[PDB]
Amino acid sequence: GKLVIWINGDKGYNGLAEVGKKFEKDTGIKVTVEHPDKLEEKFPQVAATGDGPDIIFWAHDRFGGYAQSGLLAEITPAAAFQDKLYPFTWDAVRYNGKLIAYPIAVEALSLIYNKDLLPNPPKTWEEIPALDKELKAKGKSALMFNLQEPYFTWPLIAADGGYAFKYAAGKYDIKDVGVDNAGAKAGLTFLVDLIKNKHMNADTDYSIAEAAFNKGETAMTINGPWAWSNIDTSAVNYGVTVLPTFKGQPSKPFVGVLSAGINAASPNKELAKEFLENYLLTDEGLEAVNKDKPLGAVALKSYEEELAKDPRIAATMENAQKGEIMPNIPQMSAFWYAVRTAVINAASGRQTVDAALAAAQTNAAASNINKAKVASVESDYSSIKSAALSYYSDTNKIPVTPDGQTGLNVLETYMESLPDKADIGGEYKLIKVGNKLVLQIGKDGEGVTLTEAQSAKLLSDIGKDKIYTGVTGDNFGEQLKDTTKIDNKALYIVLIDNTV
Ligand SMILES: OC[C@H]1O[C@H](O[C@H]2[C@H](O)[C@@H](O)[C@@H](O)O[C@@H]2CO)[C@H](O)[C@@H](O)[C@@H]1O
Repeated sequence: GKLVIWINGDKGYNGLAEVGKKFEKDTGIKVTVEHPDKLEEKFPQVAATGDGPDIIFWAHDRFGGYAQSGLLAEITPAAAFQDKLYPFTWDAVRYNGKLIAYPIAVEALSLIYNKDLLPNPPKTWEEIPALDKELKAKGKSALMFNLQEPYFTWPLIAADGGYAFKYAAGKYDIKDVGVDNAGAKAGLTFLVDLIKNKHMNADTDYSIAEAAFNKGETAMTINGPWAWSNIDTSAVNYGVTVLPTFKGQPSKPFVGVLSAGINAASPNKELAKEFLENYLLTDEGLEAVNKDKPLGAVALKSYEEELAKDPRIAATMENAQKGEIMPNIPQMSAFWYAVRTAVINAASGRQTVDAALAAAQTNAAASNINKAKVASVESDYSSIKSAALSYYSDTNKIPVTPDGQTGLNVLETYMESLPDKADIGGEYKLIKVGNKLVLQIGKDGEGVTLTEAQSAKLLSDIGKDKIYTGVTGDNFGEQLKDTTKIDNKALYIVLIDNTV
């Protein structure tokens, strides 16, 4: 018997491992705590039937996907243990009538601010620019937070009626997506403008935002309870308060319930159930984790009764109140992928706010991310093909990317938006292969990635004798099949069969 545990790297994995040590001491079973980057993505991908944990910790939104893919063991705690946790926390880990994980703690973002630099934190996003201009004169800045992750930007962007999927009594409608709207356009636009007006950098991420606030260089940050530990160790006298409003609308953070599920592939399901019920989810167990990095509002009633007295904890639940506990359906991964792409695309200037959000609304509504990427590539393909034929028609010349270069700058004056790279991976390029104009996607080592399912859909939607997986001079290699998978390789789609 053994237990490998996964938890994210911003959580108290050191404390959790202490708890691990106790369980080992009493049972002789080794507990290993790991914190691999992007664990919530690696888990269905390892899967987790290989180099995967017996127990996985994440916010509950990821778990419906897991359950649906059959990766999770059904948990069956007795009524007496269920009694120990707040009813609403079990609802976060209910999926299709079954319990599929143990709830641990309630996570909501708050505004964290420096009382010395900013004794009165702004109520509204709208005052951040002026606040920044003034702090800049002091060698400081107003706000830094992790821009790269939509978790952090969603509260602003969804403030005015935003949502992932509609909960019509009594179910989520997976084609009814609430990313795009007037509040989101205005919200996302505000972040882009902060960037353009040098009140924020497009590249600011978790580590950068955190180091800057804890070193007293930025007056405000946006984070969860797990971040308080490191600020305690710093010289900063910080307050934790309500997220700013925007256009009168309160921020609507998506609220996470940190949860521990059990790997369906684990031979150690029962030791895992013992570890979680009788070591972690006790006053001692959660205390050891919380001591390391604060959990937020824990699901355990007895310990939460004490934590609820913390004003930082009250601020958290105030933010959680104004927001919404995430859905846990499989389609959330597509939702987050959608918003992630949209914000980064907008913040860097790769799309307009409107185009970025129109795309997210589309991406979000797709079955899965892989399907979404293929649909996207079809759209690029369709636009480039049209443009290449329009070009060929107006100039009497076959459009081709210049030797030793990439990009479709050629049809630059023939398209609305110029596609740069495929969402399946790989920079776009126009080449000839004999008497054919061909769209090449990527290079060997910097190309596309495809599952069989993606391949099948592409072949069906684009047609036969179009898609090839290699080229030798002026002839084609193997054509794509519905069974082929591709790992980081170039791809080729004919645009014109006949350039006679
Ligand atoms: O940004 C998308 C991301 O949001 C949430 O992830 C949170 C997590 O819940 C927090 O505990 C903390 O680790 O920050 C993460 C954001 O970096 C969702 O749970 C996750 O599924 C989603 O991809």
